[PDB]
Parts: sequence; structure tokens; C-alpha cells
Amino acid sequence: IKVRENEPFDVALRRFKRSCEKAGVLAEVRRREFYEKPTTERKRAKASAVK
Amino acid sequence: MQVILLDKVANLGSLGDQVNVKAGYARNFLVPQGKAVPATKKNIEFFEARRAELEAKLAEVLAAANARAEKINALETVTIASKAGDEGKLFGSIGTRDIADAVTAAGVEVAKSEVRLPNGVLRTTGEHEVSFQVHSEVFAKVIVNVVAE
Amino acid sequence: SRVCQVTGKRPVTGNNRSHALNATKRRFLPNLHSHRFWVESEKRFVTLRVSAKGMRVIDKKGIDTVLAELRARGEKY
Amino acid sequence: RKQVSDGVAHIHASFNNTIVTITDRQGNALGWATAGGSGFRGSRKSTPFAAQVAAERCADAVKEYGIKNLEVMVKGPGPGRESTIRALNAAGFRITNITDVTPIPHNGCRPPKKRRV
Amino acid sequence: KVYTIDEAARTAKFDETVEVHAKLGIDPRRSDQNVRGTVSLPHGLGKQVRVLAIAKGEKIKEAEEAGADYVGGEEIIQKILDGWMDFVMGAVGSKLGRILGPRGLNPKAGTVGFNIGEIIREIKAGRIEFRNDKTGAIHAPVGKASFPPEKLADNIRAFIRALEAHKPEGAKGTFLRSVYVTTTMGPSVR
RNA sequence: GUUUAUUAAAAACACAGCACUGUGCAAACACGAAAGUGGACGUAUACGGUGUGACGCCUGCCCGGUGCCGGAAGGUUAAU
RNA sequence: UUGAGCCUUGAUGUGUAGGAUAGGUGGGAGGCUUUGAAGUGUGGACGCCAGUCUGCAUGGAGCCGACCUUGAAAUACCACCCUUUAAUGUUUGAUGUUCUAACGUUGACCCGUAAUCCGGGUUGCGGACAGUGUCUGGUGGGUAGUUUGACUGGGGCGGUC
Ligand SMILES: [Mg+2]
Ligand SMILES: [Mg+2]
Ligand SMILES: [Mg+2]
Ligand SMILES: [Mg+2]
Ligand SMILES: [Mg+2]
Ligand SMILES: [Mg+2]
Repeated sequence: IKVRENEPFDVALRRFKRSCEKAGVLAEVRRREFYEKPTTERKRAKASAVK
Repeated sequence: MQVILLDKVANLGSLGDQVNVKAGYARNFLVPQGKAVPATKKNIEFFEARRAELEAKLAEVLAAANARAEKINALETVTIASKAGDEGKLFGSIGTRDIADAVTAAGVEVAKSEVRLPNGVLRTTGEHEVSFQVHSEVFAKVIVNVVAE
Repeated sequence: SRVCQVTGKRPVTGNNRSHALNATKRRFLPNLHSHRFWVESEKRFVTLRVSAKGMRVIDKKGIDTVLAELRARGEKY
Repeated sequence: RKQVSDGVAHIHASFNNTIVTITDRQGNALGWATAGGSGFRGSRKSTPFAAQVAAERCADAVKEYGIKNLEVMVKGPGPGRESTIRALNAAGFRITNITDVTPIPHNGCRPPKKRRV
Repeated sequence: KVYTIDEAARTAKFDETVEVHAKLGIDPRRSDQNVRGTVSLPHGLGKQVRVLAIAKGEKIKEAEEAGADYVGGEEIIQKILDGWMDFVMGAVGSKLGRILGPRGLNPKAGTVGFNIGEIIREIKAGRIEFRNDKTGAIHAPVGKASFPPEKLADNIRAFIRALEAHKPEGAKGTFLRSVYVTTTMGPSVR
């Protein structure tokens, strides 16, 4: 979220953004509410993540 | 109206001028708290008698609170009978009611608090000097000579 | 009643002439106003129901003379 | 008029467009530029390139207080989110610290429904 | 000043480069911008011209000495017609027009004369004195004025050059005289 | 309940209920050239005006016209 | 000190044959800058981000004109300045800020007074506002006064004058 990155380097170096926000919770909340269907959605994040 | 003022009065007045003021200001503020008055003509010459008198007359009378000192340098020497210790150093000493009382008591009539002997005021014999006061700007010098008799 | 204690101005009647010259009876009231006046010669406030013209008369003659008229005709103030 | 040197480049990157605002530390708006403000409309503006040329335009506008080193605050998804800070680096800028400020409700307001497309 | 401080030119080299650039009204209705015939200006000034008139094969031995330096010929009506870098002025009148020798297609040169008895008449001075000044863009009067050789002596124009105040438009205020060039700038009033 | 006292008692008026809309109180409003007074010894859960008329189920589309409400840049525009 | 009158101290312009972003005509065949320049480099900045400018500066010693085209020729110099803006004014109101002392108080108190009137006084709150007079535009069936034709195979409609 925050990067001090002092002296030598003009490369951004903010890969921290691909560690939380962005399409993280932001693609999430962007649209269709959901409500109970995430239940089903996450029941594939595990029916998969079993193996 | 015109109205002629009394006291100094801020961003317009003077002390006895003939300004011109909005009537709302004249009634309601100025004249009631007598800081001015209707220029009823009757008045504007009530003021012309007051344009000759005190000014033209009593400033050549302060030309007498001034020419008192035309008789401050035309003598320019009073002596005080005050002696001397162990070498011509005053056995006496003379101040303001000594240099105003030993000034008055002749043809040189001054008001006792009109004699500035800055201190020396005073501590030895012989000739000295002093600052004689009659007007605010015109004083005058003399010479004083404490005579050891 | 709408009367200027200085000048005696009171309502008068006249006409409202329309564009077509139709007359309708009307009035003209005077610019009356109750106004406190500092009488120096009395260490007191005398308030007079006066017309604006009234005031100007008081400004010129001077409240002393003016009241001195009301007084001289028992117009009590 | 006036002068700064130590500043902040705020960016509002959002699918449809990205907007660059450059203000001092005490965020009092020193200059701005939008993807639409420059050209491109429709797809066009909702692109990293279009956001570059706005990041650019914004310089020739705040350089008018000779800014030297400035932080960057990045809000929203969408292009121009990073491509903007590149056009900023180059523009002629010591670019101090970078932060992301996209808001995250702790699940509050129900967001819009649909997009049966 | 009341008139003008004609001592308003105390460095170029010869400050005669001055002009008559006064002010006139507007066109709220119908008025125009014109000049008479060679406005001479009550002042010898000191101008020798090369006045170009369109006489014929007789007016070359006396229609050329009267404040000028030549006159277009008869063979040179269109035998001076073969170039743009090769070629006051004139155009005689009565019943004679000259669009066959000044017409279509960017210069002004109208006043020369019209005589049925002479080429240099017994009393005909006034031509080679001062220029013209028709319509421009935001007013009129452009031309020339006094010189570095005068004093308040070129202010003979001041009472008979600013006095050229002919009927002003309508909704206007025509009145303001000015000149100068090659040192500073200015004018007084009207 | 009311009403055409004396040719009409009614489906007309009122009505509880509803809706609009005005009103910060020296209220709006109303009787008064005015002072004064009702509104009210009340104060927006109050007071006025207008419509509709228990209740049940309900009360859609139109703001071009006419009224009203808001607007401020232009235009036009009084005495002066 | 904000919106208008207007006046000194200054800007400014991609119609073709082209060294190249020609305002219309006018003085015009040499002014000047060492009272210290052309443009490199950033400062305010008008913005059709096509380019222009200078208080300042790194700078440090010439550029050009009828030249051959174009219905119109010099960024060689000067101005009366239009396409439209921008920086003090002058006063004048003007929107504005306070003040209090006119004026309002249907706050509190005091006295005339064993009085919810009124008058005077003291205070608090307002305040040159509000309100009223005169003039003035608008609105104004609330009120008022009237008008709203005649011929006609009755009158009206139609028609006619
Ligand atoms: Mg009956
Ligand atoms: Mg019956
Ligand atoms: Mg009600
Ligand atoms: Mg009904
Ligand atoms: Mg009627
Ligand atoms: Mg009939």
C-alpha cells in the first residue's frame, strides 16, 4: 500500500499492490452484490483446492 | 448643511472651521453633543469677532512673554554675596529661588520657577551661567557671579 | 392624527388621473415621522411628530424657536 | 504566482477514465488533467496511453509552480493507474514515495446489481 | 498644450517622418471615408514628387514641369504592360475614364487634373504638397505632416489640417489630432 | 346531523377520514385609512386556505396549453 | 474593495505560386543595442498542448530592402490600433465590513401608579436595515363603472352593411 523506496532506483517496485487491494477486494465489491452464491462460488474454491 | 465646528472633530473638523456636513450627522450626533453648530450667519460673524481677538492680540502679548528676555541680556549679570572656603570655592551656593529671587528683586522680574540652573546648581565661586524661562521656546541666557564678600 | 407639529401639514385630497384621465379621489399624506430632539436648553428629549419638511424648519429656525412657537399657541410638547 | 517544490500527484484511475490531479502536501489543488481532457473518447480514453498523455499535460500546468519532488497516491483500478506514474517519473521528476488509497468498505453499502450482457 | 508643443521632437537623423493620424466617428447609419484631391496642407513642407499622369503625345514638354518628374506616354499605355516589377499619379477627365490603364488585379493614385486648354496652367498650384487618406479599417486620415525643418511653423497644418472636420457619422465624437515617429510618440488634443 | 321561515328534506350542505398548500409567531390570515383586535393567552402533533368525503380494494399515462413554483446570463423595460 | 462607463503604460493573426504562423492600409530606402542582443536553460503564462512573449538570465558583437512571385511585402523602425483580452486609476455608486447615534423592539426593569393602557427613565436586543411619505414599473374581477351594433317574412344561427 505504501512504498518509501529511498535513493537509487526509478523502477516503481510496488508489487505490493498485487498482494491485497486492486482486483482483490475491488473486483469483488465492484458489482453484483452476491448474497448466497458466494457460498456456491467458494464451494468451488475448495471443490478445486482439495486437489 | 454648513455648520461651524466646536471641538477638533475627526476626519473633517478643525476646532472652529466652516465645514459642510450631512444633516443626519449634524442633528443626531454633532450639535447635540455640542461638537458643532448651525451656520446661521448670525453665528458665522459671532465667529468673525472670534477671528480677530484672542489670536492677533494675545500673541504679541507672548511677544511680551519673550521681550522680558530683551532685559535678560541687557544686564546679563547679578552677583550673589556668597564667600569661599579654602580656595575661591563658594562658602554659599545659589539655585532657582536664589537666581529667581535674586533676579526678581531688581528690575528683572521673573517667576521663581523660571530659572534653570541645571544643578551647578551649584558648587563653587565666580562666574557661572543659567537658562532663564518665560516662554516655551524663548528663554534666554545671563551670567551669574557669586561674589565672595 | 397625521399632522406635522411644525408646519401643520396634514393630508390633502386630490385626484388620481389615469392615462384615460379618469379621476378617482385620493389623498396625499405628509412624510410624518416621530423624532426625538435634544433640547439643550432643557436637558431633555422632546419628541415631535414632524414632517421631513418639518425637520428642515427645525434645522434652520432651531428647536428652541420652533418649540417656542408650539408654546406660544399652547401646542403642548 | 506562488511556489512549492515538495508536492503530491493524485490520480483517480477508474475503468472509464483516469484523472491526474497535482497538489501540494496540504492537498490544495495545483493543477489537473484528464484522459478525456486531452482527446480520445469511448474506449480511447479508458486506456493507459490516454492516461499517459494526461499525466503529461498535467506537468505542463504544475511545472508552473516549479515542483521538484512529489509523492504519488493511486486510487481505483483501470489503466493509467501505473502508466501515469511512468509519464510522471520521466516528465522531469524526483518521485518520492508511492501509496495506494483505493477505498475499501468493511462491507457497507450494497453495490449495484446486474450486468446481464 | 493649448495647441501643440510643436517642440515635440528633440535622434533618428531627420525627424520629418511624421503623420496626420486623427480620429473620426463610427458608421452607425451611412457615412464613408474619402479624401478630396491632393490635399496640399498650408505648408511648403518640401516635397518633390514624380507625378504620373496619362496625357498624350503633346503633354511631354510642359505637362511635366509643375511639381512632378514625368508623365506616362502614348506608346506606353500597354507597351509598359509586360511585368509587375517594371510597372502621385493621374487620369484626365471630362468624359474620359481609365479602367483601360488602372483597373482589376492594389494601389491608390487618383488626383492629377483635367484641362482643355493647358498642360501647365497660369494659376494651378497645390498638387505636389501632401498625400491622400481614404478608408482603412478602424478609421481614416493616414498620411504625412510637418518636419525637422520648421518649429511651430509646420503648425500651419494645425489650423488648416485638423480643420478638415466634415460632417461626422452619427453617434460618434470625431476629434483627436496626433503625429510623430522616430524618437517617442504622442499628440495633444482637439 | 343540516337545508330553501311560506310549493323543493333531497342524491344537495355538513360530517369523521384523506391530500395538497400556506404559516418561525409582532405567524399566515381576517376586521380595521389608523390605534387596536381576532387567530391564541395557541406555537408546526399548531393555526389558516383549498379540494375529496366512513370504510374496503385502489387511485395509471400527459407539464403542450393555463395557472402556480424556481432561475440567473442575456435581451426588453419605469421614475430618476 | 466587486460588475460598468472610458484613458495613459503593452499584446496579437497555420487563404496558393514562397527563404515563411502576410491584420487593413500609411510615414519608409537605415534605425539602432554597448542606456550592454540573436537563442541555447528554466521561471509567470494566454492555449485550436500549432506556437508565441519577456522583468531576469547563460549569452558577447550584426541582421538585412526594391531582390524572381502575389488582387496586398517586410518581424527594417514607427503608430491611429480593429479580431478580443489583460495590469493601476477616477470617483462613483455597487455588492461588501464594522460602528451607534436617527429609527424598531408585540425582552427585562424603574417611576408617575394599588394600572397587561399610555408617558418618561434604565437596560438588553436589533439598526441606518426594517418601516412609513412622495414618485414610479409590474400585478390586481378583490372592488367599481360601462360596453357588448343594425337589417331580419318573430328572434337567433347564417348572410348582409
Ligand atoms: Mg318551503
Ligand atoms: Mg316539503
Ligand atoms: Mg389543517
Ligand atoms: Mg363532493
Ligand atoms: Mg364587474
Ligand atoms: Mg334588431
